[PDB]
Amino acid sequence: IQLTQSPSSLSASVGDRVTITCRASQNIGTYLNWYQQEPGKAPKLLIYAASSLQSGVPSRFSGSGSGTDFTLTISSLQPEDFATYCCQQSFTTPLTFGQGTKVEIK
Amino acid sequence: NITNLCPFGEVFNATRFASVYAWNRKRISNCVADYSVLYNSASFSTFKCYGVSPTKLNDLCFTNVYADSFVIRGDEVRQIAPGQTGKIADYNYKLPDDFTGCVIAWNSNNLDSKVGGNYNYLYRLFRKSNLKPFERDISTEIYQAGSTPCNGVEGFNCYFPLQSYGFQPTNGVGYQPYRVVVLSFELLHAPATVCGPK
Amino acid sequence: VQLVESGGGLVQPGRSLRVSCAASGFTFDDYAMHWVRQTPRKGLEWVAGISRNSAAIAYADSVKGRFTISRDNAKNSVFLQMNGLRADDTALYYCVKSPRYGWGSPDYSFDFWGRGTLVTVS
Ligand SMILES: *[C@@H]1O[C@H](CO)[C@@H](O)[C@H](O)[C@H]1NC(C)=O
Repeated sequence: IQLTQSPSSLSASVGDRVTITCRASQNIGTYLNWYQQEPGKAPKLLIYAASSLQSGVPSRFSGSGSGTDFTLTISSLQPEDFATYCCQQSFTTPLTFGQGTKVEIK
Repeated sequence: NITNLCPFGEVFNATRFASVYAWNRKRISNCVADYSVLYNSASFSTFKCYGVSPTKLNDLCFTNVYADSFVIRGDEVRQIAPGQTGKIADYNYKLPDDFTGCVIAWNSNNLDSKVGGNYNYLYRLFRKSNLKPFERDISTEIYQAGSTPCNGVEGFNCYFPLQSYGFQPTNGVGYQPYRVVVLSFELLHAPATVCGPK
Repeated sequence: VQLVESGGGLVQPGRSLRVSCAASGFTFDDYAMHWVRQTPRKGLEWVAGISRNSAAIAYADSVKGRFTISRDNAKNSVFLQMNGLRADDTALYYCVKSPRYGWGSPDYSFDFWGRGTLVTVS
C-alpha cells in the first residue's frame, strides 16, 4: 500500500491559510491519522480518524477527508507549527506513512 | 398493624453484589415499606435523589418497586441521574428523562477493595451504540474497533467488553468502591399496593 | 507519562542485540505497545505492535520473523530481540504507547512517545 502527500515541502509565514493533502492508493475509509514532529523532541498525536482533533491542542487545526483523499487545514499559522507533518495508515496490519511535509518559514 | 415489612436488608446489608454490567434486578410487590428509617440512617453518603420528595414519599404508593443494586468507583456516583452521560452512565445503566423513583449510595471501603485487589468487578467500556433505558446487557460477545471482525479469535483488536476496576486499599477516596442502589417506582393501571405505616 | 529506553548503540554486523523499553504514568495492562524506526534525514517507518494481553502479533514485511517481541507485563515494559543485524537497521528507534478512545478507537493510534535510541550496524 502506497501513500502520498502534497506538497512534499513548503515555506510559509505567520497566519497563513495552510492546506496539505494526502492520497491513499486504495480506499481506506477515514481511519487515516495526522502526526507532527517538531525539531528536537518527541512527536505527539494531532488528528486521528481524520476527523478528531486532539485534546489540549489549539482549535486552529482542522482535518477532513474520506475515501482516499484527506486534508489538513490551518486557519492561522503560528511560529510553533513549522515542523514535519506526516500521514498514518490505520488499515490492514501492514501500515506505512507518507513522505511528509516539512513546514518552513517564508 | 403491618402484615410484613418490605424486605430491604438482603439488598442493603447484603453479602455480595454483582458487577455493574450484569446488574441485579429485584422486584417488589404487595407489601408495606419503611423508607423512613432509610432517611434516618446516617451511613448513606448520598441519599439525595430525584422525583418524589422523601418526606412525602410514604404517602403516594405504587404497584411495582424495582430495586437495582450495584457497586462502582465513588467519583462517578454522579453518573446516575436523568439526562447526564458517561462511561458507566451511558454504556451500563442509564435512566429515563423522567423518573418516579430515586437513588441511594454509600461507602464500603473496608468491606470491599481487598488488599491485594478484589478484581471481581467488571464494567463495559466498549459497545457498538448507545444504550436503551432499563435493559440488561448480559451479551458477552466480542466487540470490534472497526473494519475487522476478529471472528472469535479474542485478543488483538477483539477488545474484550469487560475491563476490571482494579481496586487497591490505598488508591484514594476518589476510587474507593461505593455501593449504589436505585428504587424505581412504577404506577401501572393495576391497583397500587406498596404503601405502609399509615 | 514517561518512557525510558536502553539496549541500542554501535554494534558489528552479524551479532544479536536486545532492546528494553519501560514506561510509567498509566495503567500498563492495556494500551498495546508499538515500535517505530526512523533512518536519519529520511522518512520514518513503523516496526511492530502486538496486543493487549500478549495476544496475536504482527511485524513489518521487510523484517518479519527475523526479530521478536516480548511484553513485560510485570515491570510494565517491553523487550525487542534483534537478530541478523543489517547496516540498513542503523536508525533511531522509538517505543510508542497507544490510546483507548476515539471514534473507531484503533490500537494502531500512536501517542505518548518516548525518546528513542541510536542503533548502528557497521
Ligand atoms: C445494615 O446493618 C446495620 C447493622 O445492624 C443496620 O443498622 C442497618 O439497618 C442495616 N441496613 C438495612 C437493614 O437496610
